[PDB]
Amino acid sequence: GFKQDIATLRGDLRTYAQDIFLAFLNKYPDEKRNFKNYVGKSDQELKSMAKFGDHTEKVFNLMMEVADRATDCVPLASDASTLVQMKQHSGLTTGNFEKLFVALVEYMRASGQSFDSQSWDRFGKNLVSALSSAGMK
Ligand code: HEM
Ligand SMILES: CC1=CC=C(C(C)C)CC1
Repeated sequence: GFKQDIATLRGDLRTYAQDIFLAFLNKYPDEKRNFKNYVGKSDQELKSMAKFGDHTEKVFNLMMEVADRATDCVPLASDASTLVQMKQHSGLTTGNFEKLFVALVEYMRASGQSFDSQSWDRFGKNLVSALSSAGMK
């Protein structure tokens, strides 16, 4: 289930984080507008760039904490506020988070592995709901 999936992803997080974020950026290429250091790069090139691996690993470090602290895939209101209020998320709307979770569920469904992709799809929706109620546009 979801709790075990948090453990699996944490067991190889740097790699999962890169592969999932790359799936997100390739699936929705316009989402690179938020990450202009990443334009005109292959996946292998991005995996060589220090802030791509650093920032992506910190994104998924926090995403796993939020997941871990959820009840029935519903994140804490304090976690949604933190995500809204972050200055690096000034630009952002719930559409950006929706697309990130579409890509994460698709990755999970295409993997050889017994991830609970239904739980992750609900977590994504529930997180977008929470981000809306915390005041993200
Ligand atoms: C649950 C989902 C997400 C979590 C947990 C999260 C978390 C974080 C964290 C921890 C950082 C700081 C990274 C660092 O500087 O070391 C960060 C930065 C940032 N995040 Fe998010 N984030 C999420 C979703 C998104 C989405 C969907 C977007 C845009 C589509 C986004 C855009 C950014 C940007 C632009 C930065 C700063 C520039 C950069 O790090 O490249 N985030 N995020
Ligand atoms: C904060 C942040 C999120 C995502 C990335 C890519 C490299 C995954 C870097 C910046």
